[PDB]
Amino acid sequence: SVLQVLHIPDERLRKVAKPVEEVNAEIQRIVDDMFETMYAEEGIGLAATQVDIHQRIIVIDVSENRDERLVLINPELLEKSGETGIEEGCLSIPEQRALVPRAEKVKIRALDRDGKPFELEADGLLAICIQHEMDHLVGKLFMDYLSPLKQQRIRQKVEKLDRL
Ligand SMILES: CCCC[C@H](CN(O)C=O)C(=O)N[C@H](C(=O)N(C)C)C(C)(C)C
Ligand code: NI
Repeated sequence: SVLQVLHIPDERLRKVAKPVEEVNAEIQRIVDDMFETMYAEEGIGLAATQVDIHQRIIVIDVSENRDERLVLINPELLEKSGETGIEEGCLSIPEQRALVPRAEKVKIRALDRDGKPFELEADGLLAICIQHEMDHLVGKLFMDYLSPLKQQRIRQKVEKLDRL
């Protein structure tokens, strides 16, 4: 199923997710719906928070042909380094994009869709995305890195869209 994606300024977006207690069928369905939703929404990543599910779950596909599925359950940032930034966009902040500072490289530990633990070292688009998603899990948005002026503006643009 395709789930509804919240938009700012829904305060549900500022909630802090809990850790998945056990990777089971219920969890795997959530994972499956999140992939469907992400591809439907044309995003390269999605955090459970965005669909009103407050558990540490993230799905990713940064692939060019959109055929590389990546699931991060209960992810942990192990090491990080460098600084970088692109013009990021968010499914929760429709049509707004901005450069935000990010580590250039990251190393994380997580559980896969089968609840199997794995380690991954990433860089380029993949690392920034991973960072974007993990921030969601702690109720943080990209616009938070910006100026109040810029923040107000983004907010206004979003409310007008959602109005139409
Ligand atoms: C850095 C990863 C950005 C993740 C978001 C989705 N979302 O909000 C997840 O929480 C996304 O797919 N943005 C696109 C994007 O910014 N790219 C640079 C591909 C679009 C704005 C194109 C959808
Ligand atoms: Ni986002």
